[PDB]
Amino acid sequence: AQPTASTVEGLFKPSSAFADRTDFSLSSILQKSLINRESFNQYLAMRLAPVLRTFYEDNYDTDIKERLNGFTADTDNAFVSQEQNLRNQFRENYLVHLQTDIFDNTGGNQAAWKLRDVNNKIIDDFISRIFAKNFVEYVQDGVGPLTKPTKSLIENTSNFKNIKLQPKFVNKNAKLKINNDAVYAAIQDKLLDQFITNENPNLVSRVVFTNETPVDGFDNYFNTKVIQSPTPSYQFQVFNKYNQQSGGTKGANGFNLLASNLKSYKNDQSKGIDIPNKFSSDSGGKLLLKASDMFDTFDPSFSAAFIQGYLALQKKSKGADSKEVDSLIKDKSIIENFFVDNNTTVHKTDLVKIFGDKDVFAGEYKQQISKAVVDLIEVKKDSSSQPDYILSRGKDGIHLMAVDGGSHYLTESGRDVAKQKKFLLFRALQTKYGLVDTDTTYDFKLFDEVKKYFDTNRILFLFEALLDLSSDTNNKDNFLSYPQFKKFADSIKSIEKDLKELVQAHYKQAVFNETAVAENKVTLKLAERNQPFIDNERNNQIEQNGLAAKLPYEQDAKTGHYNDLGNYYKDIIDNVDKKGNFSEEVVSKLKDNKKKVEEAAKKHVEALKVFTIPSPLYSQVILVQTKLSFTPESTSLGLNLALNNYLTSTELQNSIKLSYFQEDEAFKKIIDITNLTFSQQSGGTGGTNGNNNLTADNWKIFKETYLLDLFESQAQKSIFGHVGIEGVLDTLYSSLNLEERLDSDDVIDYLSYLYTAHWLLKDNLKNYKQSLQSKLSRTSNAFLVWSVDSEKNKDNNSDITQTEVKNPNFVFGSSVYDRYGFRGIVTSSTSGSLPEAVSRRLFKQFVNQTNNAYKGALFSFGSMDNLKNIINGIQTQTEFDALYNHLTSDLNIDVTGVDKNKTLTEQKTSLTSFVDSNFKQKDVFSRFDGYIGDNKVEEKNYTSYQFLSDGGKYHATFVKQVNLDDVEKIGTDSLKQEDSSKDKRLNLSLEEFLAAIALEALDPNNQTQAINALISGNKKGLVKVGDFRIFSSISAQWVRRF
Repeated sequence: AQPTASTVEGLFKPSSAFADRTDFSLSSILQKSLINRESFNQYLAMRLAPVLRTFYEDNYDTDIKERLNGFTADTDNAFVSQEQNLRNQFRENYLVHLQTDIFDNTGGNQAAWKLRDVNNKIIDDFISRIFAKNFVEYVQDGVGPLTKPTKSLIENTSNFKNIKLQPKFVNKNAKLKINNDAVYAAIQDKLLDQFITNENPNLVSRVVFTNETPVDGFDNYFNTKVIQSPTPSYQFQVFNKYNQQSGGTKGANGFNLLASNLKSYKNDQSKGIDIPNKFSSDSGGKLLLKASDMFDTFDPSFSAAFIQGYLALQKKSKGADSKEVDSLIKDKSIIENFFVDNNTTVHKTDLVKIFGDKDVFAGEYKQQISKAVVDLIEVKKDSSSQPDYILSRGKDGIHLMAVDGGSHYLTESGRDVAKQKKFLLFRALQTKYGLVDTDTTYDFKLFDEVKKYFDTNRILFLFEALLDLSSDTNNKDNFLSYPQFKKFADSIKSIEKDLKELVQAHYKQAVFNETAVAENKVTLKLAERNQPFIDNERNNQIEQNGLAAKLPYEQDAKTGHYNDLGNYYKDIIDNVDKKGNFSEEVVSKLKDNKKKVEEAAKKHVEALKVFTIPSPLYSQVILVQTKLSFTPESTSLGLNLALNNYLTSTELQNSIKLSYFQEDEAFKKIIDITNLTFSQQSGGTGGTNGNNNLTADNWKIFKETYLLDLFESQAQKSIFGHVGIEGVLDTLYSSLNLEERLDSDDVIDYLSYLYTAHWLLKDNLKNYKQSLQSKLSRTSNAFLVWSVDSEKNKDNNSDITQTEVKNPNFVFGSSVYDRYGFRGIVTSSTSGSLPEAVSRRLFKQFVNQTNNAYKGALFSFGSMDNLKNIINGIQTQTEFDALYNHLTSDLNIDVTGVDKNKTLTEQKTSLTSFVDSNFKQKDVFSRFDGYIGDNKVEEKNYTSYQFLSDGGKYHATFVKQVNLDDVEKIGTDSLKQEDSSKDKRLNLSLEEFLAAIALEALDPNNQTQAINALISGNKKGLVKVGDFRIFSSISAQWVRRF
């Protein structure tokens, strides 16, 4: 089957270089690919599974020996099937697509496919068999591990040292068929420790008393006249009071059976805390609150309360009240514990002051709630002791939680990961032999949890575990010293000097990435939980809150981060740092490790001596190769796979777009693209001369406008802190880690906006003039509007349009507890951002029926003869219809003698005659620069301005008039700092003009035009690409084939 010539001519032609820039060379593209997490893991698979091939090779078991032969046979059969189906599908040109859509993604060779699928099969099998057995044991000396250790033997802190995750019949000095378990128990105890290290997986024994529908009746608690038809939930939380007659063990009865003897559920020998299942409404028991999905799989009020207990052990918990076990309110309902004293810290929801002079509660709630209200309190055995039990109410009722072993492996110095691993191994041993108490059930499988967390990094984590295994030369009891695994442990030894410098950094940064991702969920989900209690206050439904209480956790005004809740993850990044506020520490140690990955990847690619192999027949990729590696073929294919992932990735596309910015010398004079810092600092480097004459602060306002446009699109706007907005904006900017991520969408969009802002600023605003001309019109007034919403209407003459509206629409939380308004040049056709009230007052009700009220109405024409030159310019009937309606229904100018029945000539003739005979010079053509509301006044006379009124709300609006008589007048002298040149920029100041230009730059049409200018205005032309994976990845608007 000779392939047809059409596809052969039409297929991509591989070249010597991937692209034609100084950052797209082999030594740079391979380094960047090895820094890409997904690409790096695709490489590590091919550099890690050759290590695990040796274990299958020297293994005693006949089955494991035959696994390699079976994998090769299955690979041959799969190749036969692939060839058969490709032939039956493509016929004439099947070989071309066999090399194109299969081999290129695989390594570019027939044997490349077999070295991919076999090398993945063996690593998958080795991954499965690590966790195929349970090895948590209490090891006795001279008889081996006891088949069933006794309860009193293992439930001791001093006896934790004997729970070491060791196999049963493994002898170092013997060739045992099942000696391979000595491998897994060594790797598992490594992987498990990673699980103990990164996830910080504390166990919590918790009891939840679900929300109770009150048989007493909600009217007793929450009156219907204010709260109609309550439903059992957090906001209306009620439990039937404790009665001794009914023989119940849940609700207040369960809380009485529980809190009376609360001190007796901590097994002080084991330091663990075990609370009975029957005392909880659900199945009850213990849950694993690891760092990753504890704010995902469970309620935020639950996970955050567990964190509060976590730091309560470590004397780091803040904001919560403390009361002893004996002080618990068990006779009354449970909620009475939370009505804490108000007289004079602890963050208490004083609902008496919150609801003001409105009756929201009734009966016992009204009498109690005076007395503040909280959500979480700390209950402890003794006044001198530290809080071991935490009581908090969430979505599904009130939970009493206690971390078990917290006094053991969590102290003021931080988390003790060795003790934590020992304690969780003790719990896993408890579950292994059914040695738990009869009144509790262990829904706790540590091996399943470590397997599920480790399976995310199925390649990096296993490789790092092996490296740390071979990094411990002082421990002679590992499987490395077993003569059965002498060469296998040598294979792990042949990968330290080569890759470990890179893999340690990659692991230490990926774990930090996951830790930052998980700790972002803290401030994300706490805000999500607090969202309805802000919605209620927004909708004037504050009374719906009822029993809603603010959590004790403090937030950062300057950062928008929960510091104490971040300590739970700081106790992770302080552990992965030693391997080999949390916000500041992680932001420092992510860049200090990203530079380490840069260095390690560059050294690894250097030491590999990478050269480009010529591509095979019908190939469309630029493959690479190496020879300075322990297994040259697998390392070459690993680099091939890492490249196949990076070239198709959006990181390389954003790198190409980054290079297009690199080329533009005009833009690079004002920015430092790699540094993402505005250039020229502050001085005379190019200052002052034409061609975008402005400072570097003059670009900070463009950046701030971009940040505000991004902030307005945020799903939640309180995850970034609060007061004003100049701080929240830089916090949002930091949150993007743009300088740490130069090959992201978040940076190409930022730079696209920045060159949109410059492409309106260059050539003496040659494109800003065009945008304004195509936006403005002569028959419609245009304004620069500073419109603020005043919920209250009016020397006590402070301007309210220049006073910052902190927390507008309650966007930075709630106020009661814990020159602005600019819209740019807004016209009638584009008045979406303006409120309908002010937009109608400007572009449809300029001169209301209630003098200077006509000033600026026909300023859209600017001069006397201008509207005369436009009225006779009408050719058709509808053209005059629009003008007449605008002059009457919009510009409210009285018309005399006009007739609809007139012909085309007389139609315009009557209007021209009446315009001339009515305006034979009321400052109608003057420029209106002042306040518009219920009345109209100038800027100077703010003492006589009536705010616009609409639907009970008020608006304060400043408008500066803009016509085409100043759109054309912006030119070379438009960016000068001088005040006398303000007429050269729409009679604006420089800052106002640049803010308007930035708002114009946010236009998608402006950005598209400026980006096409960037690509077309390239000194070297469009970037060429020699690899198809770089051509298909990014659109032809940026890259061209050779």
